[PDB]
Amino acid sequence: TSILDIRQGPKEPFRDYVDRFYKTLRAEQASQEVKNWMTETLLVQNANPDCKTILKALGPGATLEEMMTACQGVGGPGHKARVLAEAMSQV
Amino acid sequence: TSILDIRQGPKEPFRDYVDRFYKTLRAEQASQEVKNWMTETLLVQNANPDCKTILKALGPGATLEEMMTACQGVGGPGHKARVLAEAMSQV
Amino acid sequence: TSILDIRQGPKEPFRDYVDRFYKTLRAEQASQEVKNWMTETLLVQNANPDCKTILKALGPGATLEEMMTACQGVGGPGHKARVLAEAMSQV
Amino acid sequence: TSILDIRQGPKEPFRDYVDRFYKTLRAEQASQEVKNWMTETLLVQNANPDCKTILKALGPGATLEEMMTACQGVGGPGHKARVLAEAMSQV
Amino acid sequence: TSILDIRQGPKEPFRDYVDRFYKTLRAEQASQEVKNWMTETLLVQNANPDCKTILKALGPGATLEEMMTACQGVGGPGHKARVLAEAMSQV
Amino acid sequence: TSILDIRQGPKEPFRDYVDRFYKTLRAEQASQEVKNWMTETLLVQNANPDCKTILKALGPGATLEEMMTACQGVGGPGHKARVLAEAMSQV
Repeated sequence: TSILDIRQGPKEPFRDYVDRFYKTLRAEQASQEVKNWMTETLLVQNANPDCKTILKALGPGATLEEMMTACQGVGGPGHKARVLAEAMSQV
Repeated sequence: TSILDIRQGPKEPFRDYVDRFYKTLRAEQASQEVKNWMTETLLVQNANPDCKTILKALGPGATLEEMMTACQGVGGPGHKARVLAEAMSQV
Repeated sequence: TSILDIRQGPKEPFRDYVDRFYKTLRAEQASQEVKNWMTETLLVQNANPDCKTILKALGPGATLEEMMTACQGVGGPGHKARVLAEAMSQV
Repeated sequence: TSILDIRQGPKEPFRDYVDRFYKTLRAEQASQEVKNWMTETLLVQNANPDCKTILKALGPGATLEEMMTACQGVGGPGHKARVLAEAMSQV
Repeated sequence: TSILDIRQGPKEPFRDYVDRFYKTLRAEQASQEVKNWMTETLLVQNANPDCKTILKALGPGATLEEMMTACQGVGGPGHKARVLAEAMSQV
Repeated sequence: TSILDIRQGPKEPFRDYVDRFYKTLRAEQASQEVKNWMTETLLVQNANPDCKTILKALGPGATLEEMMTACQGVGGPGHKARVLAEAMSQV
């Protein structure tokens, strides 16, 4: 197992994904600074398209609390509904 | 494990979430008053968007019975349907 | 575990819910009469919105056979479809 | 466990349900003739609304092969789609 | 257990179904030729309506590779979508 | 078990499929060059229709990172929505 191989599943909730990411990051043999930079880069890069969209909408400077609270809607009825309606409107 | 990390999954039923929340709260090392305040704040803050919407509509002064009885519709056929129709109407 | 904490899940089939309800009710320390009254009140009170709608439509005087046979449609394709269409008609 | 309590789940496939029905029926203490009559009556009576609709369309005189082969469409994409479209047409 | 009772589930993927079919066929006491004929007849006869539709569209002379590669779309988003749209067009 | 029998499930995420593909590929008795060629041909050939569509759109010269990052949208709300809308537009 490597930190680079941690990718969020398409139907995986964000909290689970970040949990696996941090579990694995606590194991990789690397300096703390490298672990922080890893956090900032990988954590956002390896999310699925929906969560990556929301986080891209948040911009920079957001904490984990803000991100996770922003993403726990994905897959919920309201999210699926809004996304579907927006998709039908686009096409 | 910490009480602050208990967040309701997007597809998780409310009863399960409150079950984990109270199971964990009985373990966190803190005074009884701090545990009650934790209940009031976290329990509502850490729910997913749908349940948070319904509970915000209930307002304050509601008991666990009133909240849970208010939220067990989420994910049910009627709930998903109503949410979908309202979403199509919005866009 | 207490009989008052037995609540039907949003996606839980009715037969399962009544199975848990009676399994738990056979354990609660209470007189037989109190257990019957418990049955009549809780069993209907703690169901989810869809089943509560159907049972409310049945009215009083219905047996468990009539109720369960009335509710095993919930979640089935026909049920979800009919409910969805009615929801679209409402909005 | 009793044969009268075997009911098909709303999302349960037919083959599984008949499997439970025959497994439990093989245990009930009763004469063989009573077990056959049980088969004919309960097996059709305790199915969910969709399968009961299809089997009601088949009528009497059908064997298990004809029924099961008639019902394995339930829940499949084609079934859910057709049912949904017919429901939209009704309303 | 008998080869005649192997039926594809409504939501079962084709690869799994053929896996059970061949696993069981390796157990049934019968000559190799009878097992081949069993393959040709049962394997296609006992599939669910969607897979039976696609395979019927393929016609005869197709190998297992062609069939399985033809059916792995069933249940996928694209399949369910196409089937749903065709269903709405039909009604 | 043989590498030729590794096929992506209809609802299986791509990362899982490639994980099984490489897990099995590390076991098949063959020279390394044959294993690379196996990778290039089978890995893309045995995917389901959606992933095969996206990867076919990518063309040649793409690495595993580009493919996997391209496919983790499959099954996500946005993907299913876009596919559904495009399907309704086609018909």
